[PDB]
Amino acid sequence: AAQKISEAHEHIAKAEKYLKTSFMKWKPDYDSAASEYAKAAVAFKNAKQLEQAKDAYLQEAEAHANNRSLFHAAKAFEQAGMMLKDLQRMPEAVQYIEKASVMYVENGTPDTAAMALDRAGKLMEPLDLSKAVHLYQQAAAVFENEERLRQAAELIGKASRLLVRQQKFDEAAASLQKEKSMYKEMENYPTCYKKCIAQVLVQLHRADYVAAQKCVRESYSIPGFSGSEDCAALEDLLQAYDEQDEEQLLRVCRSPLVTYMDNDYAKLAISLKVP
Repeated sequence: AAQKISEAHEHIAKAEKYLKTSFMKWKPDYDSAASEYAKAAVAFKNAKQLEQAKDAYLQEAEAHANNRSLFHAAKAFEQAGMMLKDLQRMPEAVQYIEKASVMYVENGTPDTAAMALDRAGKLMEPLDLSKAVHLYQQAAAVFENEERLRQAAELIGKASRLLVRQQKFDEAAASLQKEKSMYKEMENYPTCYKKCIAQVLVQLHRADYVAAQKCVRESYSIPGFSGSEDCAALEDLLQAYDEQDEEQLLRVCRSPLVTYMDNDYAKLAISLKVP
């Protein structure tokens, strides 16, 4: 109860004393200040004073960074963010989760940087899709740098899907081309075909039938594409759009190949009409 708020202040006081400096001790005691800020934070949190818990975690982060302790600074920034989420102020957490990720790569633990960015992306989805797409791209860049290519592609996938949901189809197209190259490099051909489905859905949605047909043409040189169901289905779709056959276009857009796509593409297929 009130016991805990009392303790939190005692801890901030001790923190401040540790940072105080003297001719006999001429460098603040950053390590001990950090411990105390951590303890203030935990106390405020238990007392349900979330905003105060968050400010204490920021002090702890500062203290750790000042003590060259990058992993622990990062951990503390993440805790401040999670206080902000818990307060229904997730937008305000972003800056701190980003600061943490910089500290995580600086430290030689880039996986952790990419997961903090992924995690934040997902929590930003209900709030601002653009920023969510941005975090996911940031996560992908990190994964790419430490050469984790499955991981980076997966994240670009998330951004592709959300750009479709946002109806930024130009961007969605660029994102899907990038995905497709990555899976092509990794030689994951079955997944390339699916990207081609999505690429065509997007282009038909822009009513850019030429671009749509170009994706299919380009994909013929991806091994195993010409003889796949995926390609058969896209050829039927294009044919139907070209001949303006509504029955066929609706049928294809509602076949399992297409409706089992990720939700954002399946929907985009649902809404497609003959020109």
